[PDB]
Amino acid sequence: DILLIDTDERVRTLTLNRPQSRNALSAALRDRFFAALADAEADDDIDVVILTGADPVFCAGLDLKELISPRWPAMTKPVIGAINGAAVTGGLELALYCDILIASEHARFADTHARVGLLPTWGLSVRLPQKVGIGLARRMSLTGDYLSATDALRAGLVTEVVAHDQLLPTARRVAASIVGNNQNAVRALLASYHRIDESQTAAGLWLEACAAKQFRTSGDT
Amino acid sequence: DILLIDTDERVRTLTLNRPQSRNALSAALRDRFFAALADAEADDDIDVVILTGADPVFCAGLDLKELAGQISPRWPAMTKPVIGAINGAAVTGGLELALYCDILIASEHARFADTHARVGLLPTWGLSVRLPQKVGIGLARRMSLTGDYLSATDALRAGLVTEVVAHDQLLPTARRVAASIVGNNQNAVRALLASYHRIDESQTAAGLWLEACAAKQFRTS
Amino acid sequence: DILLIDTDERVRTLTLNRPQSRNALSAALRDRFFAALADAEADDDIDVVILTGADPVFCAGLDLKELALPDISPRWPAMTKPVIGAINGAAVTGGLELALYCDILIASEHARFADTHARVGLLPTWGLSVRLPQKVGIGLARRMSLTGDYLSATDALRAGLVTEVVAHDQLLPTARRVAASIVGNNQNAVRALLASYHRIDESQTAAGLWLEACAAKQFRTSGDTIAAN
Amino acid sequence: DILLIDTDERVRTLTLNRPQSRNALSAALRDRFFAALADAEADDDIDVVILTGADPVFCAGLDLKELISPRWPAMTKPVIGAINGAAVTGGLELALYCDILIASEHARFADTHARVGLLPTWGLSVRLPQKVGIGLARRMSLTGDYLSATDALRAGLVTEVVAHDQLLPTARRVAASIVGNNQNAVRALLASYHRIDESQTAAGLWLEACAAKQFRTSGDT
Amino acid sequence: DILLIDTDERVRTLTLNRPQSRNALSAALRDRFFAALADAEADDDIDVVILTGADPVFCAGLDLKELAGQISPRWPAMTKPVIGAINGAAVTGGLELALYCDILIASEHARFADTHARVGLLPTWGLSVRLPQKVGIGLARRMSLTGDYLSATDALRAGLVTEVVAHDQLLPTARRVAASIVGNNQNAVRALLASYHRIDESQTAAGLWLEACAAKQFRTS
Amino acid sequence: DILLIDTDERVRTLTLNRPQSRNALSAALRDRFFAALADAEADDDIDVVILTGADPVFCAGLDLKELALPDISPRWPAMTKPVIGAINGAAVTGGLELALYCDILIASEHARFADTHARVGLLPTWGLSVRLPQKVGIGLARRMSLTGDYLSATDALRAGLVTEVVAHDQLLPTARRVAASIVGNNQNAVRALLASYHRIDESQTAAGLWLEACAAKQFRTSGDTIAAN
Repeated sequence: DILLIDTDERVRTLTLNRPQSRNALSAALRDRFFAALADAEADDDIDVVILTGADPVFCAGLDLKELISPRWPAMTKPVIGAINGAAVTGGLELALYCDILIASEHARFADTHARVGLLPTWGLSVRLPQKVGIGLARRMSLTGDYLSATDALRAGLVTEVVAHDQLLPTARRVAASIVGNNQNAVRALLASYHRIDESQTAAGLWLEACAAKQFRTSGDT
Repeated sequence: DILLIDTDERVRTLTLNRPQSRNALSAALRDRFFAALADAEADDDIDVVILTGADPVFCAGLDLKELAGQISPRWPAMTKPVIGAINGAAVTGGLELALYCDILIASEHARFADTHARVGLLPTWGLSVRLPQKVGIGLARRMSLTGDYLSATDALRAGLVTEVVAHDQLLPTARRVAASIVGNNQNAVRALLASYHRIDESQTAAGLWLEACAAKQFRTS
Repeated sequence: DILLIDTDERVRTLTLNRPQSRNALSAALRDRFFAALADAEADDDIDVVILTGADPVFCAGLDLKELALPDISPRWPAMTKPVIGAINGAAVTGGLELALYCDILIASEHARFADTHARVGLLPTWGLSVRLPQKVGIGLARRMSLTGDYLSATDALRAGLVTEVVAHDQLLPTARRVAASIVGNNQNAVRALLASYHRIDESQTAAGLWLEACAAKQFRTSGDTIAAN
Repeated sequence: DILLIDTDERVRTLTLNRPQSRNALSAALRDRFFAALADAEADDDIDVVILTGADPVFCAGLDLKELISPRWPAMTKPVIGAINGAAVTGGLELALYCDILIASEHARFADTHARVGLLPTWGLSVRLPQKVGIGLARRMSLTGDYLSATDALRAGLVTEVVAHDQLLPTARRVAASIVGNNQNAVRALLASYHRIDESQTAAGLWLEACAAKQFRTSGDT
Repeated sequence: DILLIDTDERVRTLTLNRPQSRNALSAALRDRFFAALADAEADDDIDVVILTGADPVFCAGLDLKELAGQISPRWPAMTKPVIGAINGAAVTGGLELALYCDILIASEHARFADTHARVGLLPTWGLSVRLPQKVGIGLARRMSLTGDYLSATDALRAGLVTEVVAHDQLLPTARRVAASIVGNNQNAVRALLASYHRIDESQTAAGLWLEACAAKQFRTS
Repeated sequence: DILLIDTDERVRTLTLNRPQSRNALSAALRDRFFAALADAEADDDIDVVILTGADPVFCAGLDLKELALPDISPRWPAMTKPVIGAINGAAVTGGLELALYCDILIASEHARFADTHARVGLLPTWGLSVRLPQKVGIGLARRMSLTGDYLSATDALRAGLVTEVVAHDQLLPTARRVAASIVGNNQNAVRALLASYHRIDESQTAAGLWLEACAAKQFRTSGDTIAAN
């Protein structure tokens, strides 16, 4: 019940559904989510994944009341992020994993890693400056403040800002455009994009992971 | 005829001229254009090159009708700035032509699109590398997978073009920018741009190689 | 006096104070500025640094009056404390490179950005050819570098060069508000995260920074060679 | 008849067989060779490829009397090079593609690209300094002189130098060691090695290809 | 007991001490060893660290028997040179321990091997990156796929170890090298090594990330 | 006189000629050597350059007698013509870096290699921390750098640092034979290929070279800071 799995015209929709916890990523939810992603990639009759949250929050990150390794699988099928509300810390990283982002007017983005005293391990310190710019990323990370939907459109984090009631329709519309194209070309091309992006981000992703472990180790002392 | 060549105040203007074929890059036009670029680079009496198309289309890409009866990169190393005056639609191969330019200035009528996935080809002129680097990851992947048009204003918002002007002011604006460059220290200008090109390829080389191998691999199947 | 140094609520403000010379970085000012940054990094009572200029100019670059073709090495030290650049006016050439060094930029409505290296006959050595396209985009950086024309505050905003454009008298207060909410954070996590950001950036810009320096060295060598004949 | 295809205990042996042309790589031989490689990778009951030449020459390179693009496919199965004799220019590049090299006492290595007035396009200028050292590679490439089997062992180009009659037995012995191991681990590990090597060589491979095209273009002038 | 710790003339000697388990890295031994390294790095009265094993085995790798009843990298950033005195077999995980050292000196009895493919695991301590970088591509891939032993002299020939000495001269030789380092300007020594480490990771970071992802991906299946 | 310049069969030989000072690179010698290389690159009648030293030493490095902590920028120019290093004797520190700059090394039986940077209290600026491990291996380079001990000609041979070790009186003749068979090649293809080799190497060493320079700048800064107190 914590993850809603929908299939509609070769589009797989994943909805984070723990709204009483701001859709926080518990161990059970993380397990089911990444398994769902792998299930979609293996599924021959699925072409596009849409990622969204149950209103009013997208994902507030990992469950803090409950409590690490990167688990997003290698995919040839596009994941569209439909950000219905606040994407915070761990949830911001989920959004950064996506190929295409689409925001509601009510979407907000924040990185509170430094506030809660933990260092990122899901590529934020690489992908955030990559997709919003260096200056803004450092401002977001160091302050912990919210970025607005309009500011996210101006910075390039999202491709479009739509009225709340048209978030999911807009996402299926883009998804339909992808399903209409040559699938083999689409997947080979996306695979190329991923491969190229991987070549550019790999060194940074390793440096992030080192900084995180060293911070944890230094903390234990 | 298919390529018009003008010289004025140390500025070399190259105009794609197959309006009945939407300035599509035929074998003939390619050989002229790339020979024309080498001509300008070798000419000390030339400091700035302006690339544009005959109205209303900039370049519809490669002539895929000619290929139906029958593509490594050929853009030569240059120390002279190439200004793209995008007068209309720059699609697929024509988009890559635009991506090659150092500076892009758009008409109100200018629009951009990648239809590689519609026609079952993978790019070989740096699109999967230059497009994300110039319009952002999210927007680039949305353009490549849907095949939809990006407008002039959205190209301005995303950083693809440096300016959007009234249609009859397109080339006057381009020649004005050119005049500023022609106004500066040419040794410094050429040494600086050479450094820019040097630094850029130090960052895109690996990606360009991966794009090429993906294309070859895809052609093979 | 040519450099104003203020401390308030764990925030160190550095003000370039040669207004009669448009805050041009003379030899004496470069020595004191880079010394000031090192102090801030070494001072345990400092968490955030604010860099700004005395009105109406932020910084017009190197003092070209007081200097064969001048070769100037980069001196900006490694830091774990964030540096906020409050761009109050014109940031030109060398001053533009000072701004690109900053972690966070906040622009006045009067802020302007320009690169006149090609116009005076020198190649950059403080990271411009690497950082400028990194932060404003490739097309915009090359247009700026080759023309020498000014980039406005609002154009800089949509390009990503600055995070915010505020009314002129709100510039410093905005810079201090951002500083305060950084100061209000976990300082171990802040400095560990910024150190990480710097490391990742360094691993991405190193090759470029070297190629810039070589191109500069190679350009000065020709210039002297030509001049001596 | 120009390529000998052998299958023995899950080991696929490819023998270049145009000894009257020093096993030169004609168009027909290149077509059959790379198809053979792809056939071996797709073959489920094949674990290892052994590459060798018909005595007394390994491969003298491309057929010059007859007359370009890299065609070596992505593989998860190990290719062992059994160098029976002279590996020259194009043939040296074939040897450099292999995962493991084993030399006869009669094996020799030479790069005559500069002598015949053509620039390499199969990774020599990247892989040769990678596997024999920078100083030796530049000496080989600039002079065109032969490298001895013993000097190749001292430089790291080959892993072992055996008596001529034990070249192929030694190769099948190593091949048998690989067939004896966990295949899934072996292939995943080799795939990792290839991926890592690709990240380090991609930028160079693209720069080589550019230098080659620019040399061809400059030649036409 | 499982890890002996000696201090002599500003040299810190770390001796793996589970000879009944062939110095296999159990959970206990790992925690001691990596804590011991952090101790040495923090101690200003220490300039050089010597890593060695209790005869006749250096380190048989991780204790896979302990794991049978139940592995991210943990080697900390150091400005002090770590000398590996390989006294015997350095296998798999123990090989990676050796690969971490700045300087390797081998006994006549020292031998090296990678059995990751025999036991169905993929490396996580940098083997697929450091092994090829230190013994060459061809030799590294032959070692990883066959699981065979590389001898001391062949390790000397390939560049893995800087020297091979008589067995009773192993540690005297190591302390002699250490004494030369202890003899130099320590600020310069530590600044230089820090630069070496910096430059090295600038070249291996991407590869280390790829190794980690390959391991995780392989574990997943 | 401190630099001997010979031309024979399209081969330019450069001989470091300060034997009484172990061919130490003084300010005057550095100026003339790097000027000589540029001439060779510019001379259409030259195809190959040979660098060697007057016996018994190849080069003992920078003249430390004639010089706060000295900062020396890299000056080795971009070249499309191969440079053969005929290592006749000791190549120490700075002289070691001269050798690593060469495309091809040929060692005398008397050739020795050492790095004494750590011993005299300076960090390298001519590419040692990047090129030395690139050409002799990581373990061997670090052992060399941290100890300052000598590497012998034959040990250098098996490590890959030199392509060949010959009898002393055969050194130059060997270097000329290699040169002659380069000269006997297609000179367009030779220079296009070497230019390509250099470009690929540059794209692999740039980041490292920048990190070396920063580490050196950062080390000198501390050294002066400590000394001034």
